[PDB]
Amino acid sequence: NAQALNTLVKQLSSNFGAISSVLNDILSRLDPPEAEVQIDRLITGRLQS
Amino acid sequence: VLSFELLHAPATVCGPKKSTNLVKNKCVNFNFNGLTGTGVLTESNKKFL
Amino acid sequence: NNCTFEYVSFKNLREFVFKNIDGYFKIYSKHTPINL
Repeated sequence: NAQALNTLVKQLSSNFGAISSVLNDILSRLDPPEAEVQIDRLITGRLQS
Repeated sequence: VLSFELLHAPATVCGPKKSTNLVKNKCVNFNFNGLTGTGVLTESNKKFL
Repeated sequence: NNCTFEYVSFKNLREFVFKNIDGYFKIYSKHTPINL
């Protein structure tokens, strides 16, 4: 269970082809339109994780 | 007459303008140097270099 | 001299790393007292 959770949590640090691993960076660098493509990559990656 | 120039060398004169004051112990939104987020702010024991 | 940049700031061992990392030049360092 520790190996599973410390993988699930550590996958939050992964980029999945977005501009950053941290969602607040995207929202603070990009206006919602251009951000949505980046956020959709993080959603798909974190969801598959 | 004062002249302003920008080269590839790192600029030694730098510094942003005044910003809003600090709050502690409350749940708050924050922005430190562009680091936007939400949380609780407190002192810390952390031995930062 | 075609100048382009300027800056101003045996028991002792001093250690350094010099790293011209393509994108700009980094310095790291330490000092320690040691045996001879």
